[PDB]
Amino acid sequence: QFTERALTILTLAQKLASDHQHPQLQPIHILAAFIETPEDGSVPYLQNLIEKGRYDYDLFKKVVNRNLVRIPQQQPAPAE
Amino acid sequence: QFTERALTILTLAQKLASDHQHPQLQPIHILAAFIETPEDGSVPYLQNLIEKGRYDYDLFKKVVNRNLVRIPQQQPAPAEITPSYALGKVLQDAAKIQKQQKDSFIAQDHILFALFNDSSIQQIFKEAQVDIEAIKQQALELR
Repeated sequence: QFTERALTILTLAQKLASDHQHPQLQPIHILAAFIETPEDGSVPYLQNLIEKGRYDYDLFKKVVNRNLVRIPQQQPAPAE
Repeated sequence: QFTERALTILTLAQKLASDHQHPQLQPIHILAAFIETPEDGSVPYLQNLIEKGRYDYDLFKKVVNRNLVRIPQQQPAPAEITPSYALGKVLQDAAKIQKQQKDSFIAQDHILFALFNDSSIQQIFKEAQVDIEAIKQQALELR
């Protein structure tokens, strides 16, 4: 399976799909989970493989958030 | 009856209606109290029952700001006419919550709960479930 770091983040993605009333877990949510928080220890978001790769981590966050807002809703029980 | 925090949130709902020139107080104004400040420490705004629960605080922020803009500008004299049955009910429900929670004073969380339990986005522009359990979890883990 997944490591404790990856499990934490995947668990978060699953949480986010249910929090957002979305019918499926999809890369939008997985990426959202991989935004995590402002802590620099967030290898997925701040000291990541993208920012040190010369690409804007804020950009990817904002696009994912635009996606999360626009995904169709379900009255929570149908989520995931 | 109320904690100082609960009184602050309710008071802000009332005074924000005065500042925004709004007539009868609505659930919208209590929601306005919730998003009254940028301080993250304000549970009603960023370290929220919404944000750490199920939904993006911005979703809710825009519900409220959209609604505050939507409500037309009134003469200052009626700007906060009355809580009416609407806020009466929220405060009474906050008291019902105290009874359920065995809490000696009304918490700002009881106001968050009671308002959220009664409330629904009034327009198609934003949607969110009143995720009662998520908001309770986050309330219970704080203070």
